[PDB]
Amino acid sequence: EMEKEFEQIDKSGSWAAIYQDIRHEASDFPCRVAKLPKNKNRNRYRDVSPFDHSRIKLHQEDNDYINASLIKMEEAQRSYILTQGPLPNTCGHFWEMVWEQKSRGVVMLNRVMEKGSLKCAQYWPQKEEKEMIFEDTNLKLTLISEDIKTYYTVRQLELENLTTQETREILHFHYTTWPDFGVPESPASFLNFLFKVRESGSLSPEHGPVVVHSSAGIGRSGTFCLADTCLLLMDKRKDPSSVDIKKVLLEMRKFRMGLIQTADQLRFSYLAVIEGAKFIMGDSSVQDQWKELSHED
Amino acid sequence: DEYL
Repeated sequence: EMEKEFEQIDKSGSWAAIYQDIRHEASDFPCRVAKLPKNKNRNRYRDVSPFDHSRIKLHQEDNDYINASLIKMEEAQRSYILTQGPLPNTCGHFWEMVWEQKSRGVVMLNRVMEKGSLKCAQYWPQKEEKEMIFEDTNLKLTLISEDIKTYYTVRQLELENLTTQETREILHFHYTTWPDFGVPESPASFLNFLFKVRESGSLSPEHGPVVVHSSAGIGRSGTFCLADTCLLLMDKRKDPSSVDIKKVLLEMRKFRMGLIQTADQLRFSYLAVIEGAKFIMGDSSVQDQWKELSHED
Repeated sequence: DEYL
Protein backbone atom coordinates (compact mmCIF):
# COMPACT_ATOMS: atom_id res chain seq x y z
CA GLU A 1 0.00 0.00 0.00
CA MET A 2 0.96 3.55 -0.79
CA GLU A 3 -0.19 4.38 2.74
CA LYS A 4 2.70 2.03 3.62
CA GLU A 5 5.40 3.80 1.66
CA PHE A 6 3.95 7.05 3.01
CA GLU A 7 4.13 6.34 6.74
CA GLN A 8 7.53 4.74 5.99
CA ILE A 9 8.80 7.86 4.18
CA ASP A 10 7.51 10.37 6.64
CA LYS A 11 9.00 8.34 9.52
CA SER A 12 12.45 8.46 7.95
CA GLY A 13 12.07 12.05 6.72
CA SER A 14 12.66 10.99 3.16
CA TRP A 15 10.40 13.48 1.28
CA ALA A 16 13.21 15.88 0.34
CA ALA A 17 15.47 12.96 -0.61
CA ILE A 18 12.92 11.19 -2.74
CA TYR A 19 12.10 14.50 -4.25
CA GLN A 20 15.83 15.03 -5.13
CA ASP A 21 15.56 11.62 -6.83
CA ILE A 22 12.44 12.51 -8.93
CA ARG A 23 14.15 15.69 -9.94
CA HIS A 24 17.24 13.62 -10.79
CA GLU A 25 15.42 11.09 -12.85
CA ALA A 26 13.56 13.64 -14.72
CA SER A 27 13.30 13.90 -18.51
CA ASP A 28 14.67 16.83 -20.30
CA PHE A 29 13.56 17.55 -23.88
CA PRO A 30 14.49 20.73 -25.75
CA CYS A 31 12.51 23.95 -25.53
CA ARG A 32 13.88 25.54 -28.71
CA VAL A 33 10.81 27.56 -29.75
CA ALA A 34 10.35 29.02 -26.12
CA LYS A 35 13.79 30.35 -26.09
CA LEU A 36 13.51 32.00 -29.47
CA PRO A 37 14.32 35.70 -29.07
CA LYS A 38 10.94 36.64 -30.53
CA ASN A 39 8.97 34.65 -27.97
CA LYS A 40 10.84 36.29 -25.12
CA ASN A 41 7.86 38.36 -24.03
CA ARG A 42 5.40 35.50 -24.47
CA ASN A 43 6.96 33.96 -21.29
CA ARG A 44 6.55 34.98 -17.71
CA TYR A 45 9.54 33.02 -16.19
CA ARG A 46 12.79 32.54 -18.10
CA ASP A 47 13.22 29.27 -16.32
CA VAL A 48 9.84 27.59 -17.09
CA SER A 49 9.16 26.54 -20.69
CA PRO A 50 7.30 23.87 -22.74
CA PHE A 51 9.15 20.98 -24.32
CA ASP A 52 8.55 21.53 -28.05
CA HIS A 53 7.26 18.01 -28.34
CA SER A 54 4.33 18.75 -26.13
CA ARG A 55 3.92 22.49 -26.61
CA ILE A 56 0.48 23.70 -27.70
CA LYS A 57 0.38 25.79 -30.90
CA LEU A 58 -1.96 28.71 -31.54
CA HIS A 59 -3.68 27.94 -34.85
CA GLN A 60 -2.29 31.24 -36.28
CA GLU A 61 0.24 31.51 -39.25
CA ASP A 62 1.45 34.61 -37.43
CA ASN A 63 3.23 33.22 -34.32
CA ASP A 64 1.86 29.99 -32.83
CA TYR A 65 3.66 30.18 -29.52
CA ILE A 66 1.99 29.95 -26.14
CA ASN A 67 3.86 28.78 -23.04
CA ALA A 68 1.68 25.75 -22.46
CA SER A 69 2.13 22.08 -22.87
CA LEU A 70 -0.36 19.33 -23.41
CA ILE A 71 0.00 16.53 -20.90
CA LYS A 72 -1.49 13.38 -22.40
CA MET A 73 -2.03 10.46 -20.03
CA GLU A 74 -2.54 7.05 -21.76
CA GLU A 75 -3.49 4.59 -19.00
CA ALA A 76 -5.65 7.04 -16.99
CA GLN A 77 -6.95 8.18 -20.32
CA ARG A 78 -6.92 11.86 -19.54
CA SER A 79 -5.32 14.97 -21.02
CA TYR A 80 -4.72 18.33 -19.27
CA ILE A 81 -3.19 21.51 -20.76
CA LEU A 82 -0.97 23.08 -18.07
CA THR A 83 -0.13 26.71 -18.94
CA GLN A 84 1.46 29.66 -17.00
CA GLY A 85 -0.48 32.70 -15.81
CA PRO A 86 -1.23 34.74 -18.99
CA LEU A 87 0.69 37.99 -19.28
CA PRO A 88 -0.84 41.41 -20.14
CA ASN A 89 0.18 40.75 -23.76
CA THR A 90 -0.92 37.08 -23.80
CA CYS A 91 -4.52 36.88 -22.43
CA GLY A 92 -5.61 36.88 -26.10
CA HIS A 93 -3.54 33.76 -26.84
CA PHE A 94 -4.84 32.23 -23.62
CA TRP A 95 -8.41 32.50 -24.91
CA GLU A 96 -7.44 31.68 -28.46
CA MET A 97 -5.95 28.32 -27.25
CA VAL A 98 -8.93 27.70 -24.94
CA TRP A 99 -11.22 28.16 -27.90
CA GLU A 100 -9.09 26.03 -30.27
CA GLN A 101 -8.42 23.18 -27.92
CA LYS A 102 -12.09 22.98 -27.23
CA SER A 103 -11.79 23.22 -23.43
CA ARG A 104 -14.92 23.56 -21.25
CA GLY A 105 -13.11 24.25 -17.98
CA VAL A 106 -10.21 26.30 -16.67
CA VAL A 107 -8.63 25.73 -13.35
CA MET A 108 -6.78 28.63 -11.71
CA LEU A 109 -4.79 27.58 -8.75
CA ASN A 110 -3.40 30.98 -8.07
CA ARG A 111 -4.00 34.63 -7.15
CA VAL A 112 -3.22 37.60 -9.41
CA MET A 113 -1.16 39.20 -6.56
CA GLU A 114 0.68 36.98 -4.05
CA LYS A 115 2.72 38.24 -1.16
CA GLY A 116 2.73 41.59 -2.92
CA SER A 117 3.79 40.23 -6.34
CA LEU A 118 2.02 39.97 -9.69
CA LYS A 119 1.69 36.31 -10.57
CA CYS A 120 -0.97 36.21 -13.25
CA ALA A 121 -3.05 38.61 -15.39
CA GLN A 122 -6.65 39.44 -14.72
CA TYR A 123 -7.50 37.59 -17.86
CA TRP A 124 -11.25 37.43 -17.26
CA PRO A 125 -13.94 40.05 -16.41
CA GLN A 126 -14.86 40.45 -12.78
CA LYS A 127 -18.17 42.35 -13.32
CA GLU A 128 -20.98 41.31 -15.71
CA GLU A 129 -21.33 44.84 -17.10
CA LYS A 130 -17.74 44.91 -18.35
CA GLU A 131 -16.95 42.30 -21.06
CA MET A 132 -13.55 41.86 -22.57
CA ILE A 133 -12.64 42.01 -26.19
CA PHE A 134 -9.35 40.46 -27.17
CA GLU A 135 -8.50 42.45 -30.25
CA ASP A 136 -5.54 40.38 -31.39
CA THR A 137 -7.42 37.10 -31.24
CA ASN A 138 -10.91 38.41 -31.93
CA LEU A 139 -12.69 37.00 -28.97
CA LYS A 140 -15.24 38.34 -26.47
CA LEU A 141 -15.39 36.91 -22.95
CA THR A 142 -18.20 37.84 -20.52
CA LEU A 143 -19.15 36.93 -16.96
CA ILE A 144 -22.52 35.22 -16.67
CA SER A 145 -22.51 34.25 -13.00
CA GLU A 146 -20.08 33.62 -10.06
CA ASP A 147 -20.56 31.16 -7.13
CA ILE A 148 -18.18 32.41 -4.40
CA LYS A 149 -17.28 29.96 -1.62
CA THR A 150 -14.92 29.98 1.30
CA TYR A 151 -11.59 29.07 -0.26
CA TYR A 152 -12.57 28.81 -3.89
CA THR A 153 -14.91 30.19 -6.52
CA VAL A 154 -16.58 28.89 -9.72
CA ARG A 155 -17.55 31.23 -12.56
CA GLN A 156 -19.49 30.74 -15.74
CA LEU A 157 -17.95 32.74 -18.55
CA GLU A 158 -19.29 32.94 -22.10
CA LEU A 159 -16.57 32.92 -24.71
CA GLU A 160 -17.77 34.14 -28.09
CA ASN A 161 -15.81 33.89 -31.31
CA LEU A 162 -16.42 37.31 -32.72
CA THR A 163 -15.44 35.76 -36.07
CA THR A 164 -18.02 33.03 -36.33
CA GLN A 165 -20.27 34.70 -33.77
CA GLU A 166 -20.23 31.29 -32.05
CA THR A 167 -20.54 31.12 -28.35
CA ARG A 168 -19.37 28.72 -25.61
CA GLU A 169 -19.74 28.58 -21.85
CA ILE A 170 -16.45 28.28 -20.07
CA LEU A 171 -16.76 27.15 -16.45
CA HIS A 172 -13.86 28.57 -14.41
CA PHE A 173 -12.66 27.05 -11.16
CA HIS A 174 -10.65 29.31 -8.98
CA TYR A 175 -8.67 28.14 -5.94
CA THR A 176 -7.77 31.24 -3.93
CA THR A 177 -6.10 29.82 -0.83
CA TRP A 178 -3.22 27.73 -2.30
CA PRO A 179 -0.06 29.86 -1.53
CA ASP A 180 2.81 30.13 -3.98
CA PHE A 181 5.19 27.34 -3.11
CA GLY A 182 2.50 26.04 -0.79
CA VAL A 183 0.03 23.20 -0.15
CA PRO A 184 -3.78 23.11 0.21
CA GLU A 185 -5.14 23.78 3.66
CA SER A 186 -6.11 20.14 3.64
CA PRO A 187 -6.64 16.92 1.67
CA ALA A 188 -10.36 17.64 2.28
CA SER A 189 -10.33 21.15 0.85
CA PHE A 190 -8.36 19.90 -2.16
CA LEU A 191 -10.37 16.74 -2.96
CA ASN A 192 -13.56 18.72 -2.44
CA PHE A 193 -12.36 21.24 -4.99
CA LEU A 194 -11.17 18.41 -7.21
CA PHE A 195 -14.49 16.59 -7.23
CA LYS A 196 -16.44 19.81 -7.94
CA VAL A 197 -14.40 20.23 -11.08
CA ARG A 198 -14.97 16.55 -11.92
CA GLU A 199 -18.71 16.70 -11.55
CA SER A 200 -19.02 19.78 -13.69
CA GLY A 201 -18.22 17.66 -16.71
CA SER A 202 -15.12 19.84 -17.31
CA LEU A 203 -12.79 16.82 -17.06
CA SER A 204 -15.11 15.01 -19.54
CA PRO A 205 -13.57 13.26 -22.57
CA GLU A 206 -16.36 14.67 -24.69
CA HIS A 207 -14.58 18.10 -24.57
CA GLY A 208 -11.12 19.46 -25.30
CA PRO A 209 -8.49 19.36 -22.55
CA VAL A 210 -9.04 21.25 -19.31
CA VAL A 211 -6.62 24.10 -19.05
CA VAL A 212 -4.91 23.95 -15.65
CA HIS A 213 -2.54 26.65 -14.39
CA SER A 214 -1.05 28.60 -11.50
CA SER A 215 1.56 31.35 -11.83
CA ALA A 216 4.10 29.15 -13.72
CA GLY A 217 1.94 26.12 -14.44
CA ILE A 218 4.28 23.52 -12.91
CA GLY A 219 3.99 23.43 -9.12
CA ARG A 220 0.45 23.71 -7.81
CA SER A 221 -0.66 22.58 -11.29
CA GLY A 222 1.45 19.44 -11.20
CA THR A 223 0.04 18.64 -7.68
CA PHE A 224 -3.60 19.06 -8.87
CA CYS A 225 -3.07 16.79 -12.01
CA LEU A 226 -1.04 14.15 -10.12
CA ALA A 227 -3.80 13.51 -7.45
CA ASP A 228 -6.47 13.55 -10.12
CA THR A 229 -4.46 11.11 -12.34
CA CYS A 230 -3.41 8.63 -9.64
CA LEU A 231 -7.03 8.36 -8.42
CA LEU A 232 -8.06 7.89 -12.06
CA LEU A 233 -5.77 4.83 -12.39
CA MET A 234 -6.82 3.41 -9.04
CA ASP A 235 -10.35 3.45 -10.27
CA LYS A 236 -9.93 1.79 -13.66
CA ARG A 237 -7.44 -0.80 -12.46
CA LYS A 238 -9.67 -1.16 -9.39
CA ASP A 239 -6.36 -2.41 -7.99
CA PRO A 240 -5.10 0.61 -5.98
CA SER A 241 -1.93 -1.12 -4.77
CA SER A 242 -0.46 -0.84 -8.24
CA VAL A 243 -0.45 2.97 -8.59
CA ASP A 244 3.10 4.32 -8.25
CA ILE A 245 2.91 8.11 -7.75
CA LYS A 246 6.60 8.72 -8.49
CA LYS A 247 6.16 6.84 -11.73
CA VAL A 248 3.07 8.86 -12.72
CA LEU A 249 4.80 12.12 -11.75
CA LEU A 250 7.80 11.11 -13.88
CA GLU A 251 5.51 10.20 -16.69
CA MET A 252 4.01 13.75 -16.59
CA ARG A 253 7.40 15.56 -16.31
CA LYS A 254 7.99 14.01 -19.76
CA PHE A 255 5.31 16.39 -21.13
CA ARG A 256 6.20 19.49 -19.17
CA MET A 257 8.92 20.43 -16.76
CA GLY A 258 8.94 20.90 -12.99
CA LEU A 259 5.65 19.24 -12.16
CA ILE A 260 5.51 19.70 -8.38
CA GLN A 261 8.12 22.01 -6.82
CA THR A 262 8.44 21.26 -3.10
CA ALA A 263 9.01 18.01 -1.16
CA ASP A 264 6.01 18.98 0.89
CA GLN A 265 3.93 19.36 -2.28
CA LEU A 266 4.93 15.73 -3.08
CA ARG A 267 4.07 14.57 0.37
CA PHE A 268 0.74 16.38 0.09
CA SER A 269 0.04 14.65 -3.24
CA TYR A 270 0.33 11.35 -1.39
CA LEU A 271 -2.18 12.46 1.29
CA ALA A 272 -4.66 13.62 -1.33
CA VAL A 273 -4.45 10.33 -3.35
CA ILE A 274 -4.63 8.13 -0.25
CA GLU A 275 -7.52 10.16 1.32
CA GLY A 276 -9.45 10.30 -1.91
CA ALA A 277 -8.85 6.57 -2.54
CA LYS A 278 -11.27 6.01 0.32
CA PHE A 279 -14.03 7.50 -1.83
CA ILE A 280 -13.04 5.35 -4.86
CA MET A 281 -13.04 2.38 -2.55
CA GLY A 282 -16.75 2.59 -1.95
CA ASP A 283 -16.75 4.89 1.09
CA SER A 284 -19.14 7.26 -0.67
CA SER A 285 -19.94 8.90 2.65
CA VAL A 286 -16.46 10.42 2.62
CA GLN A 287 -17.27 12.90 -0.16
CA ASP A 288 -19.67 14.91 2.04
CA GLN A 289 -17.28 14.67 5.01
CA TRP A 290 -14.70 16.52 2.90
CA LYS A 291 -17.17 19.36 2.18
CA GLU A 292 -17.71 19.67 5.94
CA LEU A 293 -13.97 19.81 6.61
CA SER A 294 -13.43 22.22 3.74
CA HIS A 295 -15.82 24.70 5.37
CA GLU A 296 -16.89 25.73 1.90
CA ASP A 297 -19.69 27.96 3.17
CA ASP B 1 11.65 36.39 -14.17
CA GLU B 2 12.82 33.30 -12.49
CA TYR B 3 10.41 31.03 -10.61
CA LEU B 4 12.02 27.78 -9.77
